[PDB]
Formats: sequence, C-alpha cells, structure tokens
Amino acid sequence: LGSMKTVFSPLHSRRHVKTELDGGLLIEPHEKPSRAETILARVKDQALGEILEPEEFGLGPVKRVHTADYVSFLETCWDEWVAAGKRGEAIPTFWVGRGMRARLPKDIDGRLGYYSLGADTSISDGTWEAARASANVALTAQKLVAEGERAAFALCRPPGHHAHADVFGGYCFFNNAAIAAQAFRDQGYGKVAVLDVDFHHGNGTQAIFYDRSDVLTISLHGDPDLVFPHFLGFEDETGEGDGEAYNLNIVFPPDTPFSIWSQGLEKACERIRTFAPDALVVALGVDTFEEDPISFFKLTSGDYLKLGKRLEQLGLPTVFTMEGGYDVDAIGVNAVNVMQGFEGKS
Amino acid sequence: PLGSMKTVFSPLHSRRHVKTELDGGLLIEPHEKPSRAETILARVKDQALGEILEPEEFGLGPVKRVHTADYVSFLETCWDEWVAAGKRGEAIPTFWVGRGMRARLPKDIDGRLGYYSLGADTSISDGTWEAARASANVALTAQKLVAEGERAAFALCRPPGHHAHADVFGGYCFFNNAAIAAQAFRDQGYGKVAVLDVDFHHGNGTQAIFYDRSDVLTISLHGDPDLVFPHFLGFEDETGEGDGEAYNLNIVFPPDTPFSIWSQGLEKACERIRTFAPDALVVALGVDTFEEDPISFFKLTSGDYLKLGKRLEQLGLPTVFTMEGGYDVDAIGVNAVNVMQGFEGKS
Ligand SMILES: NCCCNCCCCCS
Ligand SMILES: NCCCNCCCCCS
Ligand SMILES: [K+]
Ligand SMILES: [K+]
Ligand SMILES: [K+]
Ligand SMILES: [K+]
Ligand SMILES: [Mg+2]
Ligand SMILES: [Mg+2]
Ligand SMILES: [Zn+2]
Ligand SMILES: [Zn+2]
Repeated sequence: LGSMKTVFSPLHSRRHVKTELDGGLLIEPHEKPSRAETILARVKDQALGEILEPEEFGLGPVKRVHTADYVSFLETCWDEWVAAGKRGEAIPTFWVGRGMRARLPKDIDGRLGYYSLGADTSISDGTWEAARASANVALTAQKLVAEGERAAFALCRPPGHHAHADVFGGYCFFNNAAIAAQAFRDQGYGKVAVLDVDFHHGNGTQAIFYDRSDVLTISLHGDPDLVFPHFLGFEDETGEGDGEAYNLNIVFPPDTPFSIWSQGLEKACERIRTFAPDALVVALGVDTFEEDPISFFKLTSGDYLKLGKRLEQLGLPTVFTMEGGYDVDAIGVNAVNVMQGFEGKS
Repeated sequence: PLGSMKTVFSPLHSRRHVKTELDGGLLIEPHEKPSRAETILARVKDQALGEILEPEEFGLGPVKRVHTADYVSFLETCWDEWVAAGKRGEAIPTFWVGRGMRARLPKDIDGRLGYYSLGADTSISDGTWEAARASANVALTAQKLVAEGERAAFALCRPPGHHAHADVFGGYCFFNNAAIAAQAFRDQGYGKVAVLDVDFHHGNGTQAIFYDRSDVLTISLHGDPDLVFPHFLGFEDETGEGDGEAYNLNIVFPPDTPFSIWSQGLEKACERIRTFAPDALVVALGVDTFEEDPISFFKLTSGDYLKLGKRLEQLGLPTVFTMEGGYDVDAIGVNAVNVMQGFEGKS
C-alpha cells in the first residue's frame, strides 16, 4: 500500500463557535473542532503517511483568489461586531435582497450581510486565525505536490468550497481548493481541474473560475432545487465568456446510492480526461455518507475506498482539501478511506 | 374643537404574535409586538379622534396589483410548509441569493424563504398570513373612506408594510399597505399619487414597487442607509429608472438629527409634491423618528408630531395615513395620534 502525507494545523481549534442558526433556532454548530481531531486520529491509526504542520504563506496566495476588501473584513469583523455592542456571535441579519444594490455600506451589520450568503456561519474570536491556518494547510499540501509528491491531504478546517471571491457562508471563509488551484497556475501548471465530491455544490469554486478556461471546475452534489446552496449548482451553468464549457455540475436527487453517484463520477472523470489538466484538486466532503445529518445521499464507508481508487486512476498530481462530513463518529474512517483507496486499499 | 378623523383597526392584527427576532446574534423578544397597535388604539379612543371602524374584506385582487402571485402564494403556505418540513423554531431564513448567485426560485421551503426575504429578523408563524391580509384590508378600507369623501383616514396597520417589495418580505413587513392604497387610488381614476414615507427607515419596498413609474411619486426621509437598515437602498442617487426617472426622492439624515433639521427635509419633500401636483397622498407614518426609539437615531419630540400633522394638512390633499414603525411602546400612542390631531388642527 502507498503512503500519503497529511498537513494539519492545531490552530483549526481557534474556530470554536457556540451557535448555528438552524430551523429557526440557535443550535450547537455542525462544523465542530472534533471533526478535524477525529480525522487526524484515523490518519495516525492507519499510519497513512507523514503528518506535518503548515508553512506560513501569508496573504499573497489568498489574495490571488479573494478580494482585498473581503480579506480585510474577515480580519476585522469580530472586533467591529463587539465594538458595536452586539451580545451574540456575529451572524448576518440583513442582506442584499433581490431588487437592492450590491453596494458596500459602513455599518458592520450591513457589511456582514454584503459579504455573506447565509446566516448559519457564525463568526467569533479565532475565526480569522483558523481560516488563515486552513488556507496555509491547503497551500502546504500544494507545495508538497508541486515539489514531487503524487498526492497530499490538506486536512482543512474550516472548509472552503462555498466561499466566493468575496462571500462567506456554508461554514467556509477562504476557498482552500481554489487557493490551491490558483497556486498551481501561478507556478506554471497550464491547466488545473477542481473536482468537488462533497454532497453540496461547490458554488464558491464555480464562481471564482466561472469565466476562465484554464481551471476546469466540476461538482457532484444534491439537487439545489432541494438543498443548499439553492441558487447555484444547476446543470445549465456551464461557464461564461472564455469559461463557457469549463464548468460542469452533476446533480442527484434524494436517496442517491453509490451505484448511481459513481455514474456521475465517471462522467466527471471523462470530462477531466478530455480537458487533460496538469494538476487536480479534489474538494473532498464525506457528507455523501448514508448517516450524514444534513445530506440525503446513501454512500457507505466502503464506497470511499472505491472513490479513492477511481481518482488515482486519473494519473494526475492531486491535492485533496477537506470540506464537509458531519457524522463525527464516521468522518475519520470515511475521509481516510478515500486516501487509502487512492493508495491502493481494497 | 378639532376636526374628526376616522380610524380603521382590525383585531385580527394580534394573530401576528411571533416569539423570536434575530438581533445581534441572539433570539430576542420581537420589537414589532401587538401592544403597539393596542397602545395606539387606546390613545385614539382616549382622545376621541373620530369613528373607529373595522376593515372591509377586499380579497387579494388589490394586493396582487402590487405583489406578485407567487409571493402571495408563498406567504399563505410558508408556515404550513415549514412545519411539515420538521423545523422546530419559527420560520426564519437561513440562506439567500448571495452576490454572484442566481435569482432562481427553488422548490425547498428554506430556499423559498431566502428567495423571498431581505432579512432574518422577521419571523413567520401561524397567523402571520391572516394578520398581513387584515392589515392590507385596513389600508384599503382607509383608502375607500377617503375616495368616498373623507378628507383623511388613519389606517392602523399591523404588520407594517413599507419595507416589502412586490415579492420580498423583511423589516417586519409583508404586504406593502402604503403601495396597495396608492395603487387603489390609481385604479379608481386618481391620475397621480404621492407616497411620503416619514418613518425613520427608508421605504425601500415602496421605492422598488414604483421605481420605473412616474404616476406614483415616492419620497422617503430616513436615516443614512450607510449606517442603518435597510443598508442597500435609500441613497440620494436613487432617483428612479426608465419612465420613472426623477420620480423617486430619497432624503437622508445622519445620527442625532433633530426636528429643526429633519423639517428642512420635509419642506423639500413638500416642494416636490407641489410640483408633482398629485390627486391623492399616502403617508407611510412611522414614529420611530422619536428621540426615545430603540431602533432609530433621530431626535423628534412628541410635540413635533403635532407640527408634522399640521404641515401635511397644508398640502391640501386627500390623505391616507398608514401605520409603519414606532417601537417605544410607551409614547407610540401619543406620537402617532399627535400627527392625526395636528392634521385636524390641534396646537
Ligand atoms: N443550519 C443550516 C444547515 C445547513 N448549512 C449549510 C450546508 C453547509 C455544507 C457545508 S460542506
Ligand atoms: N433585529 C434587527 C432590528 C432591525 N430591524 C429592522 C428595522 C425595522 C424597522 C422597520 S419600520
Ligand atoms: K460537490
Ligand atoms: K471554469
Ligand atoms: K422614511
Ligand atoms: K416612482
Ligand atoms: Mg447596525
Ligand atoms: Mg431545506
Ligand atoms: Zn457539504
Ligand atoms: Zn421604521
């Protein structure tokens, strides 16, 4: 069996929010620190490969994807919120409704709404530090692969694939997969593919590269007619301008099992083959699991070994970025199964 | 003796009685509470302002002259769909059409909730549909009273309406009562209508509804949206579009603005109404301009509302007043009724 290195930062635990808006109530958040700790423990248990901490790349590579005003806002948001006298965690209350102007206001409540797409992603002390560490985790995995590793596992937390150039949400702040893909491009890789196997549509990644033909973006996901993110992810979204034909969405209905999901995976792999990229980023979520509380697919733990094996057969330099997966008990087995299948297990 | 003004009030407003409002990251007791309407009604009775009438039922026809059919359907079914989907809190949006996403109506109730909203502070629960319907009938009954010969009528609406677009709810508003009354004037043959929004917040819904039209002049005085709700409309450069260019007027004020400066804006609005020469006037009346209001930063005094009502009467127009905001429940009755009493000649 092969080996794969994992990048992990203990600084993820700086993000430890207490509240998530869900069904009209404030609940304990789904995207909790134990997710990364459970995955880490399985990486060690299975001796997957070397575990390393990230290097500090600074904001340069983050700002190749995200706007400067957005990066500034994420660093100051919590200070601005506390200073304005709010007593809860930072949660948007108002946003740019249909018919309103996409215009950045001065007030923190208006700024919060301008930069968000949902109210379930509370911001509090340590969110900036954790988001910075997570992007460095992704950049460190990309450096490992650029320097010669076939693949590397970026154990990111918070996840990234829902963040736009200048919008946070879906538990995401910096788009780690897009940051890694752009780093490949800046280092001379002519074409990069990003494949999103998380249950939810990678709307941030789609938006970031939507008018570009040098980065192919593909996502398999639950039908947004029915699930988050609702307002992107449909199969008719194929790109715009030079990017037309360089975005591919593959949608599935409730209770979809691996036997059908893997048919979409095969279509994605055929699209990657014709694109013929120089590097692959896989935005990996295991909320496709049959026990996941906020998804409706029916993948089993053994199916992740099959997924990893199929991804290896693409024969590409591959960075895996950790996205979702919210049955905390099974998240380690399921995520590491993808890496182990990539390395030849089962 | 003062003149008399009839008030329309529906006991059905108390069907809207939500338990939660998102505020500052917490779920708090809602500001827009039933005691607001009961405190105003009590003052109307105590001051013997005039006859108090219950509304007539107009149906959804006049509502759909302003609001889209799909939005009206959504508001009727939202609570039933929410409960059927197994949610345990009140109906509050969690996700919406972010910048860069598609304005596309989805099937799921969370998606529809976000599609049709501009904020998460406006919980929906059982009775919200019924209360919003009755509130629109209150505005239409006041409009009918004026069209049948009354100089003015006070529509004691709850919930308020001026933040609702043709197909967006928010800011405690569901049906835009002021816009519905204005459109009723137009449909009845009044050639030109002015809607004057003196609530502390921008009447963004009213502006949006009539934004490409010149037959309805919309004017709002309000706190600077750089600083306060609704944040993304209400700026002075928003003057209308298409055939409505120059028929929307936003007058913006900064924190701590007193009546001595606010009334300069009111004179500007009155001059714009004069040149427009409308056949009827709807006043979207909020008294959250009051110095003690917790949701606002202007400094009007109770006596200033007498002056406001007097000045509005001097426009010489058939006038419907629709109740909007005002959240210091203690003085909301004095302040709102002072506008009507000042209009009828009090001090
Ligand atoms: N309380 C809202 C639950 C849904 N949250 C959005 C889905 C996030 C997927 C992240 S991979
Ligand atoms: N919890 C948010 C408080 C702000 N709510 C918007 C202001 C509504 C006044 C409209 S008349
Ligand atoms: K996906
Ligand atoms: K693309
Ligand atoms: K106003
Ligand atoms: K207009
Ligand atoms: Mg504010
Ligand atoms: Mg849903
Ligand atoms: Zn997910
Ligand atoms: Zn108001």
